[PDB]
Amino acid sequence: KLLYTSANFLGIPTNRGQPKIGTYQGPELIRKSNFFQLVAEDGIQLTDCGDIIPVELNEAEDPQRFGMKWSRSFSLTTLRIAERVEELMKQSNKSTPLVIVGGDHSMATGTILGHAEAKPDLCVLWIDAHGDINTPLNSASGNMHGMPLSFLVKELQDQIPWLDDFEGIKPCLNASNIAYIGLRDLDAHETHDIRKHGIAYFTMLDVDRMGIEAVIKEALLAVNPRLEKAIHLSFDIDALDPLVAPSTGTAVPGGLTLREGLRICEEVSATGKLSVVELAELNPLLGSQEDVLKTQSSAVHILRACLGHCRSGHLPFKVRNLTDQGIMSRAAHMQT
Amino acid sequence: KLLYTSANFLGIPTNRGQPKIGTYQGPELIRKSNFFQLVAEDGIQLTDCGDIIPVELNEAEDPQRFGMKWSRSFSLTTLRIAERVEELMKQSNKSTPLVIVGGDHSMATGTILGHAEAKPDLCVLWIDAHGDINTPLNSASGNMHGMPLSFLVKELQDQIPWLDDFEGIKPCLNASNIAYIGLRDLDAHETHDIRKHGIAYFTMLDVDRMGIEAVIKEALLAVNPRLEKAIHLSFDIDALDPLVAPSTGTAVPGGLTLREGLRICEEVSATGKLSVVELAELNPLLGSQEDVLKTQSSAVHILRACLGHCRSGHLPFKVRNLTDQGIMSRAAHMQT
Amino acid sequence: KLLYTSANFLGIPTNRGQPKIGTYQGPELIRKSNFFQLVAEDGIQLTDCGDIIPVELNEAEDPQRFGMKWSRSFSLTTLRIAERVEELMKQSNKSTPLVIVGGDHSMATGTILGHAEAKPDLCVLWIDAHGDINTPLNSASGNMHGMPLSFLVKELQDQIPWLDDFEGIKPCLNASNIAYIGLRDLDAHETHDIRKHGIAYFTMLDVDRMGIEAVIKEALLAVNPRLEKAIHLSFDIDALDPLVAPSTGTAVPGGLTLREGLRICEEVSATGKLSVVELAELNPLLGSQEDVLKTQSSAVHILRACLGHCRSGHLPFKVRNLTDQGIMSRAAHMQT
Ligand SMILES: NCCC[C@H](N)C(=O)O
Ligand SMILES: NCCC[C@H](N)C(=O)O
Ligand SMILES: NCCC[C@H](N)C(=O)O
Ligand SMILES: [Mn+2]
Ligand SMILES: [Mn+2]
Ligand SMILES: [Mn+2]
Ligand SMILES: [Mn+2]
Ligand SMILES: [Mn+2]
Ligand SMILES: [Mn+2]
Repeated sequence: KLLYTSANFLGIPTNRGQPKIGTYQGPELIRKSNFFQLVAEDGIQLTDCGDIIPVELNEAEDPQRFGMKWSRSFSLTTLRIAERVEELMKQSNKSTPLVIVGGDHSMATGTILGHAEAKPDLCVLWIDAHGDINTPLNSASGNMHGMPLSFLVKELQDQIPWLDDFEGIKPCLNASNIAYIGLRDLDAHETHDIRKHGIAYFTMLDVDRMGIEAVIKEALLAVNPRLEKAIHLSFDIDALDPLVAPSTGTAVPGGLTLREGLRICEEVSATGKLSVVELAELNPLLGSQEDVLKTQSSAVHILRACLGHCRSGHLPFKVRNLTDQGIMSRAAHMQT
Repeated sequence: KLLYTSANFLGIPTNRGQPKIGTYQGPELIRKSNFFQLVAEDGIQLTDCGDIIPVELNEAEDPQRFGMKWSRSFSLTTLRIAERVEELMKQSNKSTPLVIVGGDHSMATGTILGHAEAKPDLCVLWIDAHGDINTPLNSASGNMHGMPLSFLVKELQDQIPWLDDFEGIKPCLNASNIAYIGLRDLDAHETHDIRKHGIAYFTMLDVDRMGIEAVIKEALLAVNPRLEKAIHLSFDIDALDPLVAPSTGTAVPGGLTLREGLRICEEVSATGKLSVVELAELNPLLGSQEDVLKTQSSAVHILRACLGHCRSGHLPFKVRNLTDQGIMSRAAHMQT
Repeated sequence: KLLYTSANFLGIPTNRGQPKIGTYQGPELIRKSNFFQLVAEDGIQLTDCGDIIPVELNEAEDPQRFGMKWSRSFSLTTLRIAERVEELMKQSNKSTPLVIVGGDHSMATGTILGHAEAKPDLCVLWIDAHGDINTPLNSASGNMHGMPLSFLVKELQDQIPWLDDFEGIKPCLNASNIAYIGLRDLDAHETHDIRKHGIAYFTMLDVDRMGIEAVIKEALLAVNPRLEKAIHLSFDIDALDPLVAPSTGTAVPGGLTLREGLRICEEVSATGKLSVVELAELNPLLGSQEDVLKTQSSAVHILRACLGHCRSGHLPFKVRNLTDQGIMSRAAHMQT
């Protein structure tokens, strides 16, 4: 009656992937909400596996390299994340989905690396306003949260500078294993690489012309045609329109409505193949108090959908009956 | 040229159906707006029939019974409402629609009861994020605004505790006479009853997959196949997304857009069978000043649509002409 | 690779077309944004042609005439605008689109007049919540921004009072050359004239039932069947929902989403016939600081789309390569 009867929860408070302080508070924004309560009420046993501690070096230990900011903090954090995620997914080897709350999106290199160690044939559904696939020398910002996929994609490795501390970050994805939904702010070099290597992608223009139902179907067709593969769902909260998720560092107008976001998560959940979902780029230090509440609320609804919550309702585990209590009903009285 | 040339307006400031003070100010939020002016400008004669005075007992006179809060205030108020609504609909027996502004949604038991006395074969279109069909012993809150339909539905009467003061509240609806649109927060026991008794329902998931045009058509097909029946349109303002109706007590993200709400009302109005429309759960004491204005504005647009306002425009009652005023036009001058 | 490789930019700070001070700051709201930077980054050469100075007479020199407010300021401003626009379009005779930022919508009489002098067979796509086609004696407000099209439409000239200072304002449009998208607040006499003279129009009701993709196709079919005609795109920011463009003087709920607005502009741009786009009714003096930022942001996204910005990405002008820098890649290292 439930596709997933248990799940794990993990916080990853990355904040060295981008300059705005506050993504480290993402996991707590969700712990402080009613998310856990709501999940239990649907009958799912959710275990809080705690937080990963990111490695945050000082400036002297972690100077710019190839224009990257905090690259050694990134490589060390990536390996720590991957080890923990691999551990969790293998103890789990009705499957047990891992729910990850960030943290800026640079965490994805580690979560996918570790996940792929447990499930080498996985596919990735990347829900984001951005491509997050800049190679280091094409990045205008040097911000790691804009590069996480590039280190993972085999076809891109002639464009990644070699670094000794990156050796353990082994590319584990083929371009054919990734699909994007929600794109609306690609850098020119990302567009070039995505098209050159045939990465499946559905931008907001595609969502407008095709409708979200067809986009979801086509994205799943592209990377998981017969639902044979485990799914890594990487959901950047900034994929959603700023009107519903204002508290995030790189907001872009004209995004997915909450309902469109829910449909993506509902369909992914219903495949029975949801293996990891991560939710990135929440920043409770951005915007007004009401902004933060709106963002928290959207995130909670999204994560609930991923775990199988149905907007059309759920049936009670036990159906209550008046007579059992020794109470007289209207119908009964009307007989007398 | 108009489907309805006159209408009645009635306030019902119920506030004992739920804990948040302020729904009693709903009717005044609409009187203070330009609603009456706008309706007259479309050529409709709208008569303000005043307010019903709810019965509000003190705690000593109205203790909890079967976990219900303010249940005797409810039964007495229900009967007072029904008497007044029946009176209005029978003096009205181009039909004359009654527009009712609440007030929390507990008023619906009385409005439908009285309406059905005048028109026994009516159907109900219930636009709401919530089912409002909890039976008393399944209600977690004890709030009457979450139970109004259960006392009316014949099939549910073996689940309603008998109470002497409820005797005059006679179930007047079959499950086959009700259709929901907009649902997204059903309690488990509501889901059970709705499915068990075959109540037609279209949740936000249905709206997403089918589109609002198909949902409206299917809802009308389910309960009013050949437009033979009078329609009771019960519209909870919280059916609309919180972004357009923030000032309401149980807001739920991912609701109907204003345009989707307008389409429901436009199609219902155009059947020629709109007999009662009630608008529930406005609370001007919730949210910011701008929040209240947004909510007031949405409500006004909704009610105008119900009465036949057309977004594609209306023709003038008398067409003005330059010559009649003894004024020289450009065209005329250009001849000389 | 680009449909338009250069464009001109012109400010028109009209504020005598309506009573609310602040539309004169519209052009500066756009100059202060990153619009110019973003346009250059797409490879378009955009030349700032400065501002037109409106003629603003004092009350004594410009009394009401036929109920019109500031009508002589309007006629003189109209002729000044037309002269400048004609000049620009003829020096331009890959075409070079002119981008105009207002300023209240009364400027349209002049921009279209001047544009038509350069391109007599043009068509007009009018994106607006309002018809802006009231003739003077039917206008309840006397506000010129509600009348700009009436002076231009040949079929309406028997309803325009003759005024000596209006002689040079020659009607240059047939009713068959105009299509509206986005309408939701037509005055009765506008509805009469639009229907009587067969002006193509798609209201928000049409957008709801047909979808924006079909509306755009039908609007272009109506006035530019084989893409033979130059297009004058007149975009009132109030066509967009108040949730995304709050800072404007006559806001109406239930408007186009930003995405729907983008689709209109993308399709118009892609015809290769975009000759003038004007963006009207920005008022930075209305609403909160965040309101103004939202409005500025929507306007920038809209104007970028008009010039050919693609949400699905653009290719780099030069593709960067690691080796050129004498840098060692991961792929290369892995061979050694
Ligand atoms: N995660 C936001 C990424 C923004 C930009 N593409 C970058 O590379 O920084
Ligand atoms: N009207 C809101 C109802 C919320 C909940 N279903 C309840 O029974 O109270
Ligand atoms: N531009 C807003 C126009 C509003 C009204 N139709 C008028 O004629 O003033
Ligand atoms: Mn992003
Ligand atoms: Mn991202
Ligand atoms: Mn409700
Ligand atoms: Mn309700
Ligand atoms: Mn307008
Ligand atoms: Mn306008």
